[PDB]
Amino acid sequence: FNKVTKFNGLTVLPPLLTDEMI
Amino acid sequence: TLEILDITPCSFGGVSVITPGTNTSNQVAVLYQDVNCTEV
Ligand SMILES: *[C@@H]1O[C@H](CO)[C@@H](O)[C@H](O)[C@H]1NC(C)=O
Ligand SMILES: *[C@@H]1O[C@H](CO)[C@@H](O)[C@H](O)[C@H]1NC(C)=O
Repeated sequence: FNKVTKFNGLTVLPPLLTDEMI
Repeated sequence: TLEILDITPCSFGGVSVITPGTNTSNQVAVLYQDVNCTEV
């Protein structure tokens, strides 16, 4: 989780399963 | 007065409507996606 890393109608939906679930 | 102002979108987010099937209820929760509960 260190390695890998709101304007025009473009959204970002929350992933249904948060990491502490995964 | 020189000073640093941000900007920001307004809110947006889509309204979603939860429902248990109309088989059961006419009651529906609503989900305003990614806002802070004021602007409702
Ligand atoms: C939904 O209602 C119908 C009758 O309109 C009933 O036959 C059915 O069992 C109900 N569904 C569930 C999952 O209870
Ligand atoms: C929501 O708004 C309240 C008051 O403006 C603030 O205290 C809180 O941090 C905000 N939370 C989010 C997630 O925007």
